[PDB]
Amino acid sequence: PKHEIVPKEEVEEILKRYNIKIQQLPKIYEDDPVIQEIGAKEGDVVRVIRKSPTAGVSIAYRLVIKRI
Repeated sequence: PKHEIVPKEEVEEILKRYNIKIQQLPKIYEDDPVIQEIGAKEGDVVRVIRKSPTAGVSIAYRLVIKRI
């Protein structure tokens, strides 16, 4: 699996620890108090791939963007 994100220094484990997925939503606003704690803002993209045979395979990618 893999995970590819820019601000992975921290956004990698957050968007990937939840479940290396994002499916729920491969998009996030830079107004999040979470990304602010890391300093990610803006238009950053995050990739998260998981494979599991067991589960399946899944590939997702988040993308923090300001909003507006």
